Amino acid sequence: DISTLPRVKVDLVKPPFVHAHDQVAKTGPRVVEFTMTIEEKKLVIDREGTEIHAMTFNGSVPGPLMVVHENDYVELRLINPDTNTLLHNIDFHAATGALGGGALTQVNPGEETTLRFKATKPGVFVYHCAPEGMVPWHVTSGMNGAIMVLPRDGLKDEKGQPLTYDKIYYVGEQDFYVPKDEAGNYKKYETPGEAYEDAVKAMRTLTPTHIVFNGAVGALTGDHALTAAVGERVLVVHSQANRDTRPHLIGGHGDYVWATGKFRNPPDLDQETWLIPGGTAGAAFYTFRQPGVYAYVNHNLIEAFELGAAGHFKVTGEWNDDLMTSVVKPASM
Amino acid sequence: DISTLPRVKVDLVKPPFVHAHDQVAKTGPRVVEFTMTIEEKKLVIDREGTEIHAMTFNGSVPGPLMVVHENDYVELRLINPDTNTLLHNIDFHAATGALGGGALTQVNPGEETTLRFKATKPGVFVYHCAPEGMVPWHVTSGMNGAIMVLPRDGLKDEKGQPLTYDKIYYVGEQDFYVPKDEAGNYKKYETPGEAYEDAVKAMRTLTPTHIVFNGAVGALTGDHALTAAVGERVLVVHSQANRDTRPHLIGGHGDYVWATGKFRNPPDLDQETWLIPGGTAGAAFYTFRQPGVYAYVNHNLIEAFELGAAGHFKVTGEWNDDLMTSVVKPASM
Amino acid sequence: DISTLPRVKVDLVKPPFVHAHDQVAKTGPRVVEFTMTIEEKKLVIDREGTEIHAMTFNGSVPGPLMVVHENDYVELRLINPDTNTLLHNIDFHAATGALGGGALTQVNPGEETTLRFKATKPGVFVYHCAPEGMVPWHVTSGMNGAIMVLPRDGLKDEKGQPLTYDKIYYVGEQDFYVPKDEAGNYKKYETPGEAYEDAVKAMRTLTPTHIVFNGAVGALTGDHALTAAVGERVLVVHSQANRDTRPHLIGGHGDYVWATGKFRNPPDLDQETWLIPGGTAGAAFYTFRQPGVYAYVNHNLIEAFELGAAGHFKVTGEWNDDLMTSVVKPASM
Ligand SMILES: O=N[O-]
Ligand SMILES: O=N[O-]
Ligand SMILES: O=N[O-]
Ligand SMILES: [Cu+2]
Ligand SMILES: [Cu+2]
Ligand SMILES: [Cu+2]
Ligand SMILES: [Cu+2]
Ligand SMILES: [Cu+2]
Ligand SMILES: [Cu+2]
Repeated sequence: DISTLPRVKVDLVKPPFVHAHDQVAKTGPRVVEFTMTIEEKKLVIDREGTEIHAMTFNGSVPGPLMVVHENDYVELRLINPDTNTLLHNIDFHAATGALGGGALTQVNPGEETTLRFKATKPGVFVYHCAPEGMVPWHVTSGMNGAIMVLPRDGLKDEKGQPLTYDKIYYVGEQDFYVPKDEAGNYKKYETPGEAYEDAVKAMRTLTPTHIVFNGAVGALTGDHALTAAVGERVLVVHSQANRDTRPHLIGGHGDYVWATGKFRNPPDLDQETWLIPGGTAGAAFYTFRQPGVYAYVNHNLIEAFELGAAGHFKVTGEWNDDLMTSVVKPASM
Repeated sequence: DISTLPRVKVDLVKPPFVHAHDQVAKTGPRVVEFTMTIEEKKLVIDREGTEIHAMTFNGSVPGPLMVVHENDYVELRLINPDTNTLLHNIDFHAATGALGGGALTQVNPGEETTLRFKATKPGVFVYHCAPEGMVPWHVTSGMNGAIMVLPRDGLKDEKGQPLTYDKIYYVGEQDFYVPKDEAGNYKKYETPGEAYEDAVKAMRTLTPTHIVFNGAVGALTGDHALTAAVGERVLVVHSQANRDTRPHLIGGHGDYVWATGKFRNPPDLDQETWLIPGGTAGAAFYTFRQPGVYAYVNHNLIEAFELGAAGHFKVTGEWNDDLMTSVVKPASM
Repeated sequence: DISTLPRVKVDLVKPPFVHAHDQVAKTGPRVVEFTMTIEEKKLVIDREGTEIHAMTFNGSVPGPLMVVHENDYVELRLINPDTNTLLHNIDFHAATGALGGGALTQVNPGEETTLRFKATKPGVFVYHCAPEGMVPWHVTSGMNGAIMVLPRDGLKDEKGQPLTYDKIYYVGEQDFYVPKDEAGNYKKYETPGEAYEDAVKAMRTLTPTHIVFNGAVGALTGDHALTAAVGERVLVVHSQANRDTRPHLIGGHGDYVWATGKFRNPPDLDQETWLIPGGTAGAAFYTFRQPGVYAYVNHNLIEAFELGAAGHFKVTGEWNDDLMTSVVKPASM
């Protein structure tokens, strides 16, 4: 009887950051309440000034990471303000029934709805907008995120022993298909409806123009680099709603990886690179052992370094010469 | 001594349906006999009327699913009637030797052959035509299917306990490369030989024009939707002979998934989406818990909803509000 | 104290062959010393005479396979002779820190460096050149290879029992993006710098022009076919530094496969085809049971048979009619 369970209201945070939560559940099952507001907005995605009409959950690409525990109830209030122009909804891959919620959450501008579902399966899952006849257009305009359903006793390794992360980050990888003129320049539009017909043609090539983390080329670099220290245990959650990716931490590894993201499965160990299929979220656990700059990339290196799928970690601490050292520095023969 | 084993003649059925068989073997090893007739035919693949010269096993794309048990002998009679125009053969990925049978099964129009092989490995496997110098052309004209080799004691879960399906369906996913004129319209040809030179150029782009289940856009929709009831255990076998796919059941999950399709391996649990590599068959097991319409898709959503890789399940039974419910229906703020 | 460990100098061999080594370690941890010389050179990659400016470790594409044991130290001397024109470095996916070594190994023409790192994780790993701002260009010009870190007690199966190979081969799969004129002919250049600007445009299409094993179309065919005998246990190591592949042995299987190549994980059994993600090395173990010619392919069959990703095995021994036999040879109906 859902009437009698405890409730908790959670306020979401902007990716790559994740809202506060407990790894090991301290309470019994709860109704966890979230609110998202849909926001259509112009977004600049590269250094040359390319602009698109992004379609967002809560103003970000990706939308925010939600965190609950197995057998919690997720109650989402979804608001589509009358400043928007399109119909939207939400499909949770974590949910059972009604196209993941999409059939029950159709809201025109000016409408809201509240959905509840039971988180019966632990893992990281994609959520995304999926309106009938316009699914890939909404998804590839940035209208996707992820939800994590932790086991009630937290993460465990391949031998059933506890794994505990010190930091968690969320990297949402987005494939964009920006329309082009005859010469190859990107087009601009005053409204999303205006872009629709060209967008469909651009999607059919199956060749993205940009592939980005956190909504833009270089978004997770410079001062927006991810941070950690030597000895810290980091969980990196990574989603791709539409297209396969192959993450890789340059200078590191995935010590424990759930590539398809479902925690009842034992993790893969010692991965250099792993495949996250389009429509899936994965998680990798790593303990940093060396300081410095790491790159975190889709290891199609054209996708990484030419089209934008590359971020950084800045890691502090002491260098360990036993793991690696320069015996003879670059010099003349 | 093969002379002394029992024999059984099996008559194949049209996909997505599967011929009758036992899950748990009731007899010892047998010689299981199948006959396939090759058929080159015009096929209409989309709603706009696009036409190709399909190359088929038994008149369908995909060719039919064969079902045997580990350590059975498969004896296939393969007939290439003189109404066809090309040389064909068959390569079973389930078989050991002679390029999977391809080197022993070359039949010109007007010829037949009979191959026997031992099913030494349990799993779902691709079979396809593979004539020397023309392999991708035959495969991508629809000349592929699958065979399932069940363990003698049936399917089992990750803990070694029996899994029993109530219904089984076969979804053969096909990538097509239809040649185009300068403006982008699809070309028509009077014969397959006539299409050959353009077909090779269209294949080299690596960009399909259509990706379909069961041979056509919308083939598994409307009245040809797959059916089940709440509480039924369904096995979905899925093959792709040429190209990676990532199936996903919208509103559901793969409770137990053998993504690369080999049953000596434990299944992956609770998958939202899984990768079936090109040249592979996979199987997913799901117990339906909610009624309604489900979509079954390749979760590259451009491939699904723009190029044709999308089917439906119509599921009957009672809605369960504990799993999902609309708390506040879409309405004005 | 590294001062006190034994050292051994290893001389590398040309792929697909692998330098001599022990499977089960006979000594304790050692410092294993390797030398590679960088070599920029013209390479002919197809039968039509297409030419590129390859960038190589030790004169081959791929660069040679290095073999060590878990907790050995790898000491690489890397030489960039003044006959070369570009800056190069090396990133080992096996290594921890400093972008896999890349930040410590930058050598201009005329320079050398020596790096040491500890092989803390068993598996097959990619290594590749990765100079800042030019990473995909170097990688897709052929500047990648692999290293194998064997467990100290060798390979084991899914039940922890020893697996021992009789032969090992290394297949390095390379995606090339050769620039084209308006009509589709491949361009030639006098120097690598000269090709740079066109190369970047050709890479951005994400569509390779050639995909090859061992540096050329048909390189592992004819007299350069891989060899084995019925009853021999073969380990095939396969790397792709940039792009997903799906190997398959036509007429065989992967009896034990580490698709993502990390040996602390149990292998997958009985694979027909398996996915090696771009940026990864994998290994497959197979015991040959039938003689004859086998093809070893990327099972995107367009990539295999049109773009070049296809090699052969020539296997000697006696045919086994129990596994496969032609009951009725192709003949007239
Ligand atoms: O080793 N990273 O490309
Ligand atoms: O959740 N299906 O796209
Ligand atoms: O069965 N090989 O394509
Ligand atoms: Cu939307
Ligand atoms: Cu989805
Ligand atoms: Cu054929
Ligand atoms: Cu095949
Ligand atoms: Cu280089
Ligand atoms: Cu790398």
